Amino acid sequence: HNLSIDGQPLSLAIYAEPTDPKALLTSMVQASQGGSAVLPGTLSLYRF
Amino acid sequence: NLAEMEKVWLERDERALEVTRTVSLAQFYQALSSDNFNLTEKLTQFLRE
Repeated sequence: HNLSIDGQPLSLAIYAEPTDPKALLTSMVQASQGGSAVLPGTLSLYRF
Repeated sequence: NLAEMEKVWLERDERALEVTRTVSLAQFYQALSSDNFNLTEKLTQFLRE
């Protein structure tokens, strides 16, 4: 199994180091919005 | 609340018919159906006694 007489390994291992931290972002979300509608107006008694 | 009051006043405002009535008390008293009398006669009587 390729060890020393004392049992120490004779090969150096590797691990393929994990790939960095991860950055997370947020965004503003807008939805369709409407406006008010108008109704017929009354006739007051006073002048303009 | 004041704005609501003003709005209801404006929406229910109306120009009123302006009428005049002339009421002569002597004629009104004489024309009474049940309990009538004469204004001048009764006044003169109540003044003399």
